[PDB]
Amino acid sequence: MMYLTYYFIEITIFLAILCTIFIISAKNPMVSILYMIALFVIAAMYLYLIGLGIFSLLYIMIYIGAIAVLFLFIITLLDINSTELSVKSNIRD
Amino acid sequence: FHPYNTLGLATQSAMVGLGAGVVAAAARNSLATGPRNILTTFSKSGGVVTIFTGASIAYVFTYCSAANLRERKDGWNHMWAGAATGAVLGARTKLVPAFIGWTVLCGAACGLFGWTGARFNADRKASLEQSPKGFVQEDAHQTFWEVVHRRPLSLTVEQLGEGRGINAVPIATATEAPN
Ligand SMILES: CCCCCCCCCCCCCCCCCC(=O)OC[C@H](COP(=O)(O)OCCN)OC(=O)CCCCCCCCCCCCCCCCC
Ligand SMILES: CCCCCCCCCCCCO[C@H]1O[C@H](CO)[C@@H](O[C@H]2O[C@@H](CO)[C@H](O)[C@H](O)[C@@H]2O)[C@H](O)[C@H]1O
Ligand SMILES: CCCCCCCCCCCCO[C@H]1O[C@H](CO)[C@@H](O[C@H]2O[C@@H](CO)[C@H](O)[C@H](O)[C@@H]2O)[C@H](O)[C@H]1O
Repeated sequence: MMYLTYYFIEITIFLAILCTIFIISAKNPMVSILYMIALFVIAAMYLYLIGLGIFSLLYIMIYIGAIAVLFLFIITLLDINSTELSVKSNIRD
Repeated sequence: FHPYNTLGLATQSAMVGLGAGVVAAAARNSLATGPRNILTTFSKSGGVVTIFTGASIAYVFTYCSAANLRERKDGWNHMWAGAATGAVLGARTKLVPAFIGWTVLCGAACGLFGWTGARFNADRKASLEQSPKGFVQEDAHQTFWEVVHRRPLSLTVEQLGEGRGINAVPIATATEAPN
């Protein structure tokens, strides 16, 4: 039972890599913003893990509560065309 | 001096130039305009890999060779290395006078770079600020940045050589009647 919660920092690192890849990869930028929100949740988790839950809640109420809201606010109101992630366009990188 | 290991340094040279050419080819592939893929990094690169590798091998090989032939460490070795590197960069243009000009001019440029110390930086213990300066005090040997009111005549005669006016004894005292 003791070490069931040992690798909860490594899991957050893994999930952060995943959410960044999904940000880069998502077709609609609304989905990229949602994955940025998930990355903020993961960071807030990690901050609770290392003993800074005050910063976790500050992040939840500032980043997710205002900045992500404003991102959604602008993409709901502005035409932001997008090229989908492609192999004929991005494989050169 | 201490001899240079030519082939080892030149092998390191070639690997470094190869890595740099790969990095430049990737940068060109990503910065370019037309349709491109992971195929074109070596197909459409303008000889960047060969530029880097040839320049690196030529410079280091020629530098260490001239240092081992001349048995010295000085800026003329950088002159020769620049001559060789310019010859490589000028053989690309398939013309004789451009090749000669590239060789001669980059030889002169890298030789100036070596003449000045072979460094874009400073030595910082040979600079004027950190070195003993001003007038030298009591018969001491004048260093590079020091100043002297009156110099030794043996030193003059050795540095310059006898003849053409400059003699180990003044003329008037040397021709003074022993009276
Ligand atoms: C992979 C294995 C690795 C192995 C380990 C060892 C590897 C060593 C790697 C060394 C670094 C190599 C980097 C190569 C340069 C970057 C690639 C490049 O192309 O730079 C120029 C870049 C694009 O240029 P491009 O799009 O191709 O079009 C050119 C048309 N004019 O456009 C740019 O503006 C980017 C410029 C980057 C420049 C960096 C700073 C260079 C400093 C210049 C030195 C000048 C000093 C000489 C002074 C002499 C004075 C006369
Ligand atoms: C575009 C036209 C170009 C023409 C102009 C040419 C001017 C170039 C400056 C030439 C003078 C440079 O002066 C040069 O002198 C001394 C020798 O006297 C060199 O000698 C010094 O070299 C360095 C590098 O090893 C070390 O400190 C070494 O111990 C030595 O003391 C210096 O590296 C350099 O400073
Ligand atoms: C176009 C003209 C203007 C060119 C611009 C550059 C001007 C300045 C000339 C470069 C000065 C180089 O000077 C540098 O090299 C001389 C040797 O020659 C060194 O002088 C030192 O040489 C060592 C030998 O290595 C001896 O012990 C010597 O007694 C002295 O201490 C100093 O480390 C430094 O003073």
